[PDB]
Amino acid sequence: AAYYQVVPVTANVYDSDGEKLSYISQGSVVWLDKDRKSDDKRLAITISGLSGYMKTEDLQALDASKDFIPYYESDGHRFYHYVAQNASIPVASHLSDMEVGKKYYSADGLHFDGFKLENPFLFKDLTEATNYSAEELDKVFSLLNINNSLLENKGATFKEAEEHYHINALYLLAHSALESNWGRSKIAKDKNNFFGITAYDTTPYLSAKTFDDVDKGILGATKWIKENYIDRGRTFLGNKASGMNVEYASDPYWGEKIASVMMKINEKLGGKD
Ligand SMILES: [Ca+2]
Repeated sequence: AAYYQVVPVTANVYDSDGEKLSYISQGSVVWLDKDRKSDDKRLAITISGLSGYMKTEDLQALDASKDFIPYYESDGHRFYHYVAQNASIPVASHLSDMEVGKKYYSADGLHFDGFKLENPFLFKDLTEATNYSAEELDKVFSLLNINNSLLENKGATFKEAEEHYHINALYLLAHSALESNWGRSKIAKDKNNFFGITAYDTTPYLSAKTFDDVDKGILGATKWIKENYIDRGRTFLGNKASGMNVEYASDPYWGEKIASVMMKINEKLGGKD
């Protein structure tokens, strides 16, 4: 087979020494890499920029003529990644080299056989501030028809977090938008946790961290991201090879999804970033 799917809740990706490089989610589709040796115990695979090995125990072969395989497609305006059969995200502008309605395949969403994408928000240094003001960030709720968000009118708090912790406020808004459905998830409402931060704070079990109010949620999550990611050399969203996505999420397209939201917000607010 050319394509395999991850069977368990998560599975590790290893290097040739057997060292753990990253982990990926159930249902993720990996490509067999024909330039490296596979055996019955481990397959040489690629996923989200990462070339490594996975245990055959963790994988199921797919048939591309009947099983969903992620792909990219242009509508003539934007280029979309189908991350699931019924879910696409805009990743780039249409290029003249793209045939509209043709499915394209890529292990990193950057290199295609007939064209090359810039995904600049995916690799942007997150310690550089946004050019959007608090009031501009606050406008995006109406421009994207975001209703009943706890993050409505919190632009000033995002900008405070950016001033204090030196973490891009557009990124913070986009990350919170993706992880908590714009501060509308049950975890957002119960625990003021907009960024999917888990800890062992209140229960003997792994649970969403609790923050006291919306502002302390935004500032506390930013502090946590600074201390656990930025300060430890994960300074861009990235993918399974580099950046925050290596550790932050099993979803191999977590970084791409947040970059997509940054792209959409940036377009609606006039392209300052
Ligand atoms: Ca190694």
